[PDB]
Amino acid sequence: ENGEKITSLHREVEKVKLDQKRLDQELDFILSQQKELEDLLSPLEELVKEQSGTIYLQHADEEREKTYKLAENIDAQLKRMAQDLKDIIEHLNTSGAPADTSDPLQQICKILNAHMDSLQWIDQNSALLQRKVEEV
Amino acid sequence: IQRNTLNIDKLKIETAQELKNAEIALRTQKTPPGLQHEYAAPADYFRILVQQFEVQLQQYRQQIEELENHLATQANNSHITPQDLSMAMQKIYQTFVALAAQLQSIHENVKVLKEQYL
Amino acid sequence: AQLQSIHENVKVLKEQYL
Amino acid sequence: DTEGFGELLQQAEQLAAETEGISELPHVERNLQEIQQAGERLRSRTLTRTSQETADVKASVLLGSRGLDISHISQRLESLSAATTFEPLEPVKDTD
Amino acid sequence: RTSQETADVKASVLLGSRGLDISHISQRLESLSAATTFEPLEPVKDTD
Amino acid sequence: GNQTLTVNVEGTKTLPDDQTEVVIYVVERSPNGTSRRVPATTLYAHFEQANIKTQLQQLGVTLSMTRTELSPAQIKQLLQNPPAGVDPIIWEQAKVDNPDSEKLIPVPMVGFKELLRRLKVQDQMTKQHQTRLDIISEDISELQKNQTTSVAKIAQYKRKLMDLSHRTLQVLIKQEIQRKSGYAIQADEEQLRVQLDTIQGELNAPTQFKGRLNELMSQIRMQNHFGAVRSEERYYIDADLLREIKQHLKQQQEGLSHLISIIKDDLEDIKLVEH
Repeated sequence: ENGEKITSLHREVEKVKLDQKRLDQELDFILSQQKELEDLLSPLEELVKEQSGTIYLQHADEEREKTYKLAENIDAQLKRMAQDLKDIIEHLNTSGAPADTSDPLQQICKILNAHMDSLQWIDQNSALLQRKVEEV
Repeated sequence: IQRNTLNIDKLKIETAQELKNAEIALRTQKTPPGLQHEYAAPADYFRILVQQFEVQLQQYRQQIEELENHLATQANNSHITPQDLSMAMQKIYQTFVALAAQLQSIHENVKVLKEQYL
Repeated sequence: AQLQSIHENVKVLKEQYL
Repeated sequence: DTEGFGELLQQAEQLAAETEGISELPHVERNLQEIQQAGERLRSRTLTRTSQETADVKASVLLGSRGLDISHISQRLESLSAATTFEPLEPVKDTD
Repeated sequence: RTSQETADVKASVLLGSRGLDISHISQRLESLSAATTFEPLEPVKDTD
Repeated sequence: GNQTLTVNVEGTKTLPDDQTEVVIYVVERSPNGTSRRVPATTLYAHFEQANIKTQLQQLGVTLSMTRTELSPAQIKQLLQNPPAGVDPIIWEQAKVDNPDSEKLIPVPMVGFKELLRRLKVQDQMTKQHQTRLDIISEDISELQKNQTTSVAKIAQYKRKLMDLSHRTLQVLIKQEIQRKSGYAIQADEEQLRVQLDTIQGELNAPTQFKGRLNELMSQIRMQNHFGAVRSEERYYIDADLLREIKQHLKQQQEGLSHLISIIKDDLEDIKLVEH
């Protein structure tokens, strides 16, 4: 029994030792794409710094820089407010938990949350599958 | 490792869209100015970026309004009773039975389409 | 419908005791 | 035996993390009265699509095809909700 | 012992687990109680 | 010493009372340059020759055998007769008591010296299971470490995409100001500004996002300073009440697993109708 259990467990292990070895290759492929994106951007960044020597001549140039700089300000506020929200949620989840997690009650209440969002996914994806049954 | 999988193929889509954004900047600069008015794509990018801000602001509103649910009840939820535990299990199980009954009411329809089409 | 109202109770005793 | 809920929780977190269409932000670990409310706030959306007159039957056809009996689990949850467990009212903290 | 409010439903759980639909059998037994079936007999037993 | 033959050791394994089990095979290379294995019964029919077995014993060999498959013919012929001194009733019953009929065969036990021979092999097999669990612990110590290295890569590479996204945005902003320089404000561009003005209003409104987020980061501290100044109501829930609560939550969870199968099963099946 232990012989067949161990002969299973080492197959299970080597499958996950292939899964991670896909993920390291896909990660350093993304690193290659981000390096290409940067060597595509960097020549544009310098040529656009030279072309920043252009003199604006109308109020329609003035208000136009303000329009597109408002998007630059909003991007730098939303991509902050994501971290400002994330730190609230991770400080909440790491302070709503009592100091002994070997407790059955903390384990049950965290099971009941994961069941509740399994169900909120089942509702939303039933409400997608049924629409494809209303399309075909 | 699976929590890494879904983050990696998400970041692959995130990175592939930013390469596709920077190709608009690469194309606008190579387009001669006598034809740069014909290339709508920078205004399509800014319209899509604003629509992405408008979606993020609704998602950030929902999580503030659900945090404002959570703290309003956690300020009053003074202990945990066995009857709150009983009533949590009972409510979740009736929500599970009701959603299994909904999924039956779709999963049979999927088969009626499949046995019509293949 | 009566037998359903008994056959299920038999399973409640069975998974309590074995 | 001494094999507690953490083994089942480790599978609960998997069933969530293999349904999570990964957000830009994390999720909130609700207390038990938002859990009770989320159940009923969802059941009140399910029961406008499915009549309760057929619910437990349709669920037993679907899940009985995978070897689950629902009536047994209901009657367990009825006996568990009838069970007169521990007497409340914790004493005074630390020092005064 | 059993309320009629749950009867056909409980019977459909128990006997549906063994492959019986009660609704088609009832709708057959409704047509077998609505149907104006024959009166006197066409000629069987012809050696009479 | 034949130059068409190669000897191979596939494994070595410690046995009780200072012995070793050694698994070997021979490879033959043909005069055209192809190679094959040499069959186990053919190789054993070399070793069992008295002129060869004497030399194996001079290398210290105590026992020689194949590890070959028994056809249902060989199994049925072996089972057909009770072994020396076994009773027929015990030999027929031990074919019914056999819990796996294609992996396992009934084999007698005779005197305490056979029981001790099994127990010494069980002791040495227990160690050879342990020496594999020891390595599976090192294998899982590759995994949980490299998993954490992937999390560290993701937590860098998402932050490097943020740098590049802000750089694409600052390039496109300047290219659009440069492309429309000297032109009046356009209808596409006044609409874009009216949306951006509205969004900037929502971000600065004192009762919206930033105001709420700053009172949330007040409330959580006010609450937690007094939460750590209650008592812990340490409910003694019974051990078998907790057993049945675990079994309820298990049947509910394996049920949810089947629903989360079916929604993925059906959502891939419907894509095979849309194409």
